[PDB]
Amino acid sequence: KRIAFLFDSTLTAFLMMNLKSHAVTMFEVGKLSDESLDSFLIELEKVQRYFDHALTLRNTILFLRHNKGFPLDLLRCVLNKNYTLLVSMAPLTNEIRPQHIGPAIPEVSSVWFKLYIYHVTGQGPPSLLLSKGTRLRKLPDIFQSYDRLLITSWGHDPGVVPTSNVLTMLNDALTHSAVLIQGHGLHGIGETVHVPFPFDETELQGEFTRVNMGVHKALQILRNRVDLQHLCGYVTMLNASSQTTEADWVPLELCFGIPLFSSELNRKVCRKIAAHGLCRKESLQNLLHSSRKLSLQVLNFVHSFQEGVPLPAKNLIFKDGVLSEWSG
Amino acid sequence: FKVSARTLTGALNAHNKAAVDWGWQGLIAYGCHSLVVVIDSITAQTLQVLEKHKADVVKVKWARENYHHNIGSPYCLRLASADVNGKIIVWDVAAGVAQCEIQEHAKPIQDVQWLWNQDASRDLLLAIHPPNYIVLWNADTGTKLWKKSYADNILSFSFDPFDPSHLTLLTSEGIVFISDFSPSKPPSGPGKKVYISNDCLQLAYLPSKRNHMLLLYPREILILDLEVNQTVGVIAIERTGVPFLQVIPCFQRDGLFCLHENGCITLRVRRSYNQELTYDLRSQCDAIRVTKTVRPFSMVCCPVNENAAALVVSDGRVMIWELKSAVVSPLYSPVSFCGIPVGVLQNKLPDLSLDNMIGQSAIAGEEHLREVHLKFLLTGLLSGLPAPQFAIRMCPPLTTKNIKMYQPLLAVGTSNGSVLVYHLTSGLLHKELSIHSCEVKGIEWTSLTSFLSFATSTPNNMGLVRNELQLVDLPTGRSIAFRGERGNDESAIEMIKVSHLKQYLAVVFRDKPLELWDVRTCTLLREMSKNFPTITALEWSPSAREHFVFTDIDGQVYHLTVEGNSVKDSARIPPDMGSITCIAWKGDTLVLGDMDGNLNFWDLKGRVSRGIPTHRSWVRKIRFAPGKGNQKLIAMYNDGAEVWDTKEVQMVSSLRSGRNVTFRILDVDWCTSDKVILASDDGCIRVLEMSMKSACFRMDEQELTEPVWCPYLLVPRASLALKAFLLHQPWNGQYSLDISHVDYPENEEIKNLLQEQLNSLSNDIKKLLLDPEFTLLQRCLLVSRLYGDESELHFWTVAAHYLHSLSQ
Repeated sequence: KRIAFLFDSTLTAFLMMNLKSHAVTMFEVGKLSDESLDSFLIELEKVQRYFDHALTLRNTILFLRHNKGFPLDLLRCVLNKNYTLLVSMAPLTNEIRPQHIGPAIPEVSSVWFKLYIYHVTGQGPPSLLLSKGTRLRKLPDIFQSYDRLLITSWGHDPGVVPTSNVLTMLNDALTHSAVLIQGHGLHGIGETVHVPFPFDETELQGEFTRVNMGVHKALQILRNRVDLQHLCGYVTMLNASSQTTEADWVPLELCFGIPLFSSELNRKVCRKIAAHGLCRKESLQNLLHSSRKLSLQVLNFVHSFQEGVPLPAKNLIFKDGVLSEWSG
Repeated sequence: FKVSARTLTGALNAHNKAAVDWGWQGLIAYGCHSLVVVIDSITAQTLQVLEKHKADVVKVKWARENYHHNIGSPYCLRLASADVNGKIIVWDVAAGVAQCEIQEHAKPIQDVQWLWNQDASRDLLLAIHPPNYIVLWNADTGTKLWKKSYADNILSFSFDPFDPSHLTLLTSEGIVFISDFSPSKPPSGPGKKVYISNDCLQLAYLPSKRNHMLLLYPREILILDLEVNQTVGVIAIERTGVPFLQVIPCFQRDGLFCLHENGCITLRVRRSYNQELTYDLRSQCDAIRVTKTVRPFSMVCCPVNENAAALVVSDGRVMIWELKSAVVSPLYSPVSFCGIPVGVLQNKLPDLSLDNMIGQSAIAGEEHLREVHLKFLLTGLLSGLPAPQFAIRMCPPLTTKNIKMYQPLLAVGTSNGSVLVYHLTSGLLHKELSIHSCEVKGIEWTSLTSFLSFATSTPNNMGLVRNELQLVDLPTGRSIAFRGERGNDESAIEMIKVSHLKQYLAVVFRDKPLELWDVRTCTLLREMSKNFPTITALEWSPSAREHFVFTDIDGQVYHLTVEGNSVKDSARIPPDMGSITCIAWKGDTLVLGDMDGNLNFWDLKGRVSRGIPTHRSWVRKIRFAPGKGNQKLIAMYNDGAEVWDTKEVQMVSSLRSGRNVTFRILDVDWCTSDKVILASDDGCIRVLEMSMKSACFRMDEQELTEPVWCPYLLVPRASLALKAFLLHQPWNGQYSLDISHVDYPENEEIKNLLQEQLNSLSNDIKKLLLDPEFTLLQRCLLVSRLYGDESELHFWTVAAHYLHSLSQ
């Protein structure tokens, strides 16, 4: 049968700016079958972020349709009748959340997963989670030395704002939803490098460099607790001291699926799928066991700091590698 | 859970444009509509509010401290304020009581300023009385010294920082110079007058250069030289720029703080490294949004360190900015730290004060070094109550079944669509949530952590109004619809009631039958038929069978009972005098309010009525006092509020607007069994006593979340002892900052006060104090800086500099 490529309105919005006229079927109907995909191939072939996104889909569609004579479906958000494999992309926007190569429960693709990674690793940027309606009267001392900060709203996408007047927007954005505060750089825009998984045997050795980041201690710990061997995606690392040692790099985010924003990272991920064998019949049975193993741990951890996704009720701060409750 | 009487401030008025001052004591005071608010900058929390003026406050000025401090003259807080009616009040901000009253004529006071020469007397005050009168006053006994009259219209005046006998005046014609100022005799003649060649904004002296002053213009800044009466420096903005609004000079270093019309603050420093004086911009902040209703009034700066600035805007928001240094004309680091040069291996605090950030003055073009860059950072933000027409409600009363988790929360509704949650114990705003898109009409609580609120939209040409109902849980902030999706074509909602046990709920429309809901289940129970009397007042019975009563447009009283889905009728009452608009029930007594201003005290024990006319205009709402056996009600009228007693009919206390109180009452409530909450029309909420008699709030008995470092709040015997302890740090070998190591036989309370005052110091100050290489002179300078005194601040710097110069 067919593979369903789950996505959101972000891809349609980016592809909207014959193809534009036919984009309403993608936007409204959202049920592009193979008999429509073969037609849309010519529209996707005739065609900077607009160019980057358009190029990524053509490579992705032309890779999930060969033998490894097997068609594909392009639904967007009785599923055991026409589909047997569920493949999503990363990142999944916080606005919208058989086998599934991606997040298992909605809490995985949420803010709650960022704190879980820091708790099980102990290395990460400073964080501050504030409940809805919380009023800030003084700027925290831990965020006073940074020049750029990352602001994440519950349900929205992260953004980068200056620290000169961050108090004005903090007291305004907290009135509508919870706001997560993280540091980005001590002198400006930080450095971000994405490391895809599953890791190869020729990459798990050597010395820590900018092109070989598989020897970091943070990723070593996450390998025995997350089971990153039967899933695809990338790992985000942040360097706030950029104007190399292993103490200047900390994990920032982990996303499951096939990336679609970049071109270099989209071609290494697809190569690993057809090389390690993440599509063979006797290679997803272990994913079923790991599907309910990660779900219970994340759900229990969320319920621990609590006495679609549940809204936060307490204030949590992450400093010195310890997660606790913010006194104020 | 004790609740203390306090008041909450909100927005500002147009008459409070120039009512703000930052004194040497470290506190910031600004004028409310008719109140004076004192706040801190380190912790950004309100400390004391003064309420005695009967008019708008126009001027607030802190006292000057340039004298030796001892037992006879201890450290105390003194404040002076002026009003529109022409009254000057000298304040002692430690208990809320005044010490001196000065009034002359019935015209607003235009300018108030203290005298910096306190060698002989420290209780001299000079004020301008319109139109051409200047009077020197005494702050101790309120006795006039002398009066001088001129033939012009005096706008503002300034004193010479170097010569106490020189004084200048700004008039509508020109500038008048006085060279014979003395507290013993009035000026001899009119003095020397010059004409500028009307639209001047400010006139002040320059404390960095002798015989120099500046004239403020919207597009230009002029520096004037006195002995030649010529302009020697011009500071002008570009062609496309924001006009100037205010300027504040500095004393430690040659610099000026400028405020623009868009809310931007810029710092300019005199050029000294590579013919007229040139000031180069160094730092700039971020502008704020400008609206026809929101605009900045004025700004103040710290007179001790000159490293912090505060901005006041019309909506009640206070912004505190800080200046930071990091490593056009270049600037270099100072050579001497805390009065003496230091090496390259000692701890340094460049951010302690402005003089520790940049070097001294120099002449450009001369043969002679670490670069210093300054930036502005926002670290403080204070907010007040929104626009008038509030909507307040109180938390369920404290019973014995919920003592463990009881919290005295207060919910206030505003026209923006937001709900404010207060604590009423510490006085801090707990939470602020955006709920509705229109004005909030009513707020009712369903539990200790949840409440309900409803709002209506703008009616159309037919009358149908969209109705909104949202249920909010405070810890999570979630808001969900109660009725659901009922569309935008329905009648409006007048009132909603929640029963005593938080079990059932009723919704009243203009022309729609009554509906009964369930709080826990959130499902409909029973809807009244069309043949149903119109609803004008409804009240439950605080006694799952629960009773509620209501009246109709005719006057008949209907009693109904509810039990699950079945609803039955209890009895009927013969009509009785006009139309009822409010019903209150408690115990066995029922009280009815009428349009004419009559209160019928029905009692369901003997079938007897007691109609006592109030001789007032109209009754709005009545509510009883929480607590078993507490038979007291508060009645709200169109002119004030009154407290009654249902056991013996006798008025206890009254508050009428125009005769007893100056403001109006928009809402009333019951805080506790002995206190009430009143909502004012100017944007203020006050918690008063049984008689609503204004009290004197004292800072001694006040709980604070964060300690505040202020030696002036301590007893006179404690501040000097703490200063002596801090000066001689090396006690008995080791270094420590706790009282319990040194012999000091005094009571425990003052010891604890000293300990908590010491524990509130900054980490860097404590680290500097715990330094074996921190010499005695640096310790004395740090103590002088911390205590805010000027005499030792001026003495010790010069003494240390000359001692170090002559020692080598």
